[PDB]
Amino acid sequence: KNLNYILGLDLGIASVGWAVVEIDEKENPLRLIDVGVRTFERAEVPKTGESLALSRRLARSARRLTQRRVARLKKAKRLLKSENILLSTDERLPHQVWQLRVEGLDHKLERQEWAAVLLHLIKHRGYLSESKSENKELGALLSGVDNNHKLLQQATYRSPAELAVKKFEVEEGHIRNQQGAYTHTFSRLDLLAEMELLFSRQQHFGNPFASEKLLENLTALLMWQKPATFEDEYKAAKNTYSAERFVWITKLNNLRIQENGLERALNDNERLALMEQPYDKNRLFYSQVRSILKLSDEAIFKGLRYDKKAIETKAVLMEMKAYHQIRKVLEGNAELKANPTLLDEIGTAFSLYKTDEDISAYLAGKLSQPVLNALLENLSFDKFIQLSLKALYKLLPLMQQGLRYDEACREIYGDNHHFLPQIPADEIRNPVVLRTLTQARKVINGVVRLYGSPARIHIETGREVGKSYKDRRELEKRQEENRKQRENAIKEFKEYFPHFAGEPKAKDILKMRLYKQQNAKCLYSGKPIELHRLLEKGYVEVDHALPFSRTWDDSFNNKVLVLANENQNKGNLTPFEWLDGKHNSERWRAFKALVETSAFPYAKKQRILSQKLDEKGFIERNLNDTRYVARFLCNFIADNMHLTGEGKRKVFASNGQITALLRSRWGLAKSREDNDRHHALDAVVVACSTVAMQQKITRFVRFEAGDPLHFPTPWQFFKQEVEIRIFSDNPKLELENRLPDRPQANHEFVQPLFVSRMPTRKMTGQGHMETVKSAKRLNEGISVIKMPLTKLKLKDLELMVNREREKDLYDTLKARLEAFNDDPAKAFAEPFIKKAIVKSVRVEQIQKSGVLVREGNGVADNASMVRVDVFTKGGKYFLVPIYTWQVAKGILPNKAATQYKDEEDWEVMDNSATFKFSLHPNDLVKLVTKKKTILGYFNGLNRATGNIDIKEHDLDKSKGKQGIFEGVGIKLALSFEKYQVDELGKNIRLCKPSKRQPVR
Amino acid sequence: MKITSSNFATIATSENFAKLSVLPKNHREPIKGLFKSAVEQFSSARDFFKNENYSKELAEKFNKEAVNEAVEKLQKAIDLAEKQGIQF
RNA sequence: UCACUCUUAAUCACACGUUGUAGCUCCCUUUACGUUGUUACAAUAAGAGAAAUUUCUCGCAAAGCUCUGUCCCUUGAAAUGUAAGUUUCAAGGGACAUCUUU
Repeated sequence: KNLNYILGLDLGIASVGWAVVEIDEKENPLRLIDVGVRTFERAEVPKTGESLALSRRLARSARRLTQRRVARLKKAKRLLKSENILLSTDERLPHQVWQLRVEGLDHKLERQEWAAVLLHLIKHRGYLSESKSENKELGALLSGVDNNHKLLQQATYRSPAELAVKKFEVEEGHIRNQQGAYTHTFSRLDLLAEMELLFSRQQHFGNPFASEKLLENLTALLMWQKPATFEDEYKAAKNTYSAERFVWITKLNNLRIQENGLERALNDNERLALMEQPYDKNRLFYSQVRSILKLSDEAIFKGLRYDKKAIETKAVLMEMKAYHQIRKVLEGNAELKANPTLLDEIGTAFSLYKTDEDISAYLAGKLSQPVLNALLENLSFDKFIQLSLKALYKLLPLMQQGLRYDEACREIYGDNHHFLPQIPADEIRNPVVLRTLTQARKVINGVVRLYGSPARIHIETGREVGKSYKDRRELEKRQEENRKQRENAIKEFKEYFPHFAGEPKAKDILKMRLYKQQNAKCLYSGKPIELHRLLEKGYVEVDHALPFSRTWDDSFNNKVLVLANENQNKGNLTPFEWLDGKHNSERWRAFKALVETSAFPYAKKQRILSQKLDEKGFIERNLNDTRYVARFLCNFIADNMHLTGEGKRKVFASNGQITALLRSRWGLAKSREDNDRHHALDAVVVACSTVAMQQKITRFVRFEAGDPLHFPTPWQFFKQEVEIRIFSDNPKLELENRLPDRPQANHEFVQPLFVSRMPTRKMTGQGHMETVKSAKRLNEGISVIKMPLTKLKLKDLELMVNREREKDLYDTLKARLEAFNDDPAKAFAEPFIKKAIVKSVRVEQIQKSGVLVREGNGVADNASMVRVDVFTKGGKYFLVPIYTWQVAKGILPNKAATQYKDEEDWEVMDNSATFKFSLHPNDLVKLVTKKKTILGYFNGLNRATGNIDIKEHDLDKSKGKQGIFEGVGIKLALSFEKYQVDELGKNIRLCKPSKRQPVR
Repeated sequence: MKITSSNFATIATSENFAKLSVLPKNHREPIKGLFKSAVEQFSSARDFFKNENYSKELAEKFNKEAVNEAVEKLQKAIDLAEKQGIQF
C-alpha cells in the first residue's frame, strides 16, 4: 500500500536533492525510504550572468534593423525608377557621393550622380531619438551629434556633406566613424535639411528630377519609423470614459492599507475624496492618496516597493490617459466639460477606426468641427477591454457603491490537485529560481507518482537561491574571506597552544575567540580565566546566553564563554532573569558593564542584555526560512497540491541555520564530498525536522541547561545509515555488512543513488561563430581575416600573409613587440607609417571546418553540435556530428569524425554502415571496453581526434579528470550503447531506436 | 470577405484569431503572422500624429499607408485561411 | 565533551566590426595574384514556412504536454507455431523534443 512519508527537498541554483522518509501516525520518522539528486544547468549565462535570452533579443534587433534598411532601400529604388530617376534597379552608380553632394550644391549633377546621392541619403539617414537622461553610450552619441549640429551652423559648412568634406576628411583622413567613435554621427533633422537644401538648389539649377512630390516621398522614407458573462455586444475600447472609470473603480475597491498587521479597507467616508482625483490631476500618485486621506508613516499600500517618498511619490494609481490626452488636445488648439456618453463615442471612434473619414462619419452628429480638428490632429487610441459596452453601463453604478467584480456580476448574472501545477512564472522574475522550482516540481511529481501523496514537504533552500548574480558573487568573496580567516584562526590557535595534538575541533576555535573578545574574564561572575587551563574539559563551556529551549538561537550573538562554576546555579533563564536585573542589583550592573566593555558588536550586546523574551516570534523566526522563495513555495505547495498532513503547516521551509545545527549535532556535518550527491544530505535532515523531533530537541536542551544522555537522533545509527545510502556504490552490501544491528535500513527500496542530470536535446542554437573569415583559402584550409595591429601579438605577427611579401613590415613589427614586451597596443598606438598608414593587415588562421555565410563569400567556425549519430561500420564505431547550420539547411551528414584527415575525405557512412543510435548533449551512455565499464552522461565530441568526453554521474574527484573522462576513443571499443534515466535517478535501461531521424 | 477601414476593427478580433488554432503548423504560422502584423500596424496608425518630429502633412501621409498596408495584410490573411476552409 | 566553513529595461533607431565586387591609393612576390589606407554598393547568423524577380512572419531564450513525433514502462486483446517463442492491434502512466505556447 501507499506509504506515510515526508518528502525533504534541498534546492540550489543548480541542483535539487530529495529524500523520502517514512513517518508513523505521530510526527515521528522511522526509517529512510528513498534518496536522490537531480542536477540541471544554472538558468543563466555561465560566465557573464546575463539572461540567456538577451543574446537572442539583440540578434532579433539586429536582424530587424537590417531588414528595415533593406526594405526602405528597395522602396527608394522603386520610387526613383517609377519617377524615371533610376533607369533600372541595378546601375553602377558613382562612389564619390560625398563630393557629389557638395558638388550638387552650386552646380547641377546628372541623373546617375543625383540618384547616387539620393540613395546615399536614404541609406545613411542619422539619429532621431530632452537630453542627458540615462547612459554613457547615449551620452557619447548625443555629444557627437550635438557637436556636429553646432558645427553645421557656420557659413563654411552649408550641410553635413560639406562638414564631412571640410572638417572630417582633413583632420582625421576619413569620413565615416572609425571603431568605437560617434564624432561623425549626424542628426536626422540635419540630413533632412541637407536634402531639402539640395532639392531647392538643384531645382533652380536646371535639374528636371526635383519634384515637390519627390521631395515629400523622400522625406516620408527618410523620416519613417515603426511606432512602438456578456451578450453579442462587442468589447469596449480601453481609452474611453466608461472603461477607464471601470478600471479606476476596481483599483479603488482593491485598496488595502497595512499598519503593522492592521490591514484594512478604506473608510467609506474617506473613499469619497479619492473618488475623483484623476479628473483634477493627470497622474495622481501614492503620495496623493496618502496626503489626501488621513494616513501616517506606519502605513503603506499593498504591492509595496519600500517613508521613502520615491517609492510612493513616483507610483501612479490610475492614469486617465484618454481623459487628459483629450483635455490637452482640446485646450492647446468645445471645452473639457464633456458628457460621458460622448467621451465613450470619441474613444470608440479613435479605437475602431484610424482614418479621418471613418471617424468623421461615425461622429458627424455629436461633435463640432473645431473639436474634430483638435481630436484628429493629435489623438491615437490603441487597445480594448475584455468587457462589453452594455455590461459597463449597468455594472458601474453598482461598484461605485462599494462592490466587487464577481459580486456585482453575480447580482447581474447569477449563474487537478494530485500533482503540482506548473510554476507561476509571473510571480518569479528570476530565470534561475524559475528553473530551480521547475526541477523541484518535476522531482515532486516523480516522487508522488512513485510513492503517492506525501504527508509533509520540508524544504531547505540554499543561501544562494533567490539572489542576483552580483549578490552571489559577493557572497563567494566573503566566503573566501571566511575561509582564509578560519585557517588563520587555526594558525593562531596553534600559536597559543603549541603542544596540541593536531587539527582543532570547532569548539576550541570559538573558545579562543570568546576568550579574546571577553578579555580573558567570564561575563556572569567576572572571575579571571587562565588561557593555559582553557582546553581541559570541565573548565569552561560555550553557553547560550539566551537559552536555546526558549529562543532556538544558535547564532554567534547568543554564545558566551562561561566557567562551569556558575552555570551550575543558573539553569535556563536569561541574564536579566538570572542576575536579578529587574531590581537593578549590583550583579546585573556589573555584568552589564562587563559585556558593554567587551569587543562585542552592538547587536550581540543587546541580544545578551535582552530583558525581553518574545519566545513565539523569536523561535518562529529562527526555525522557518522567511525569505520570499520559502513563503511562496509554502503557499504554492499547500494550495495547489494534495498533502495528507494534519494542520496548516503541511509545508515546512526551515531556516538554514537550524538545518546546519541539526546536521552538526546529528553527526553528518562534514559528510559532504566533492561530488553532487551531498545535496541529498540536507534533504534528509530537513525531512527529519518534524515537530516531535523539535520537541525532543527542546527537552534535551532543557536537560543540558538546567534540568537521554546525548543529543536526539531520528533513530539509532542514523549518521551511518544516511552516509551509506547517499554515498555507497552498493548500499545494500555496505548496509548489511558494516551495520548488522539495524536490519530495518536494508529494505526493498534500497538502491544505489544515481544522480539524474537534466536533458539537453534542443535542436536550435547558434549557427556559427560570430567572427567571419574570408572563404577563398579553404582549398588549403587557412583563415584570412583583417588583423588589427593594436590586437596583433607576436604569434599573429608570424601567421601574417605578408612576411612572404614585406620582410621590412615583419621585421619592424617584430622589434616593436620586443620593445613593449609582447604588447601590441604599446607598439602600434602611434600611427604606423608603411614605407601610407597601417591599422590592420590581413592574417592567416586555422580553418578546416566552417559554415559558408555571407551569400557564399564568407566562412565561419562551427558553433555547437546538436546531435551525434553513432554508426557501426566494419565492426567499428563511427560518430557523425550534426551542428545547427546542418539542421537549418536540413542536410543529413554522412561523414564520421576520423583522425589525421579532414572532412574533405572522412569515413563515409554508406550502405555498408549500420546506424546504431543518436546522442544529444548530456545523454546517458554505457561504454564497455577491454579494460573497464563507464556509465556516464555524454559530454561532447572532439572533431579532430574523433574521441568523446563523458561525464561521471556525480562528478567524483576520484574518477576521470575532475569528474569527466576526457578523450575516450570508441572506435575499437566493445559496446557503446545509449540508456535512459528517470528524473529520480531510476529505471536505467537500454533504449533501442529503430530509424535514423531527419534533422528537421 | 472584403476588408476596409470600416470593418477592419470588426474582423480583426480575438475570436477570429483564436479560431486559427485548428490550422496545421504549415499554414497557421504565416496566417497568424500576417494577421497579427496587420493588427499591430493598424492599432498604431494614428501614433504618428503624437510625435513632434513628424509634420502634420507627413503624419497624414503615414496614416494613409498604415491603414492601407494593414488592410491589405488581413485581406491576404482571410484569403489564405478561407482557402483552408475557416468558419470566419 | 555524541556540534558547526552560518558574525529592470523593453520597442523604435543610430553607428561600427567583418566578408565580397567595383573606383582611388600604399607597398610588393615569382615566371596574374596578393595587398595598405579611403569611398560606394550588396550581405551581416546558417535559414524555414505560406502566398505571389516580389511580399509577410518566424529564425541562438524560457517554459509547457492540448496536438504531432522520439524513447521508457505497465495492462489487455488477435494471428500464430517444427509446441519454444515470435509478429500485430488496442488502451493507461511518464520522460523529452525536430511538437505547443509566450
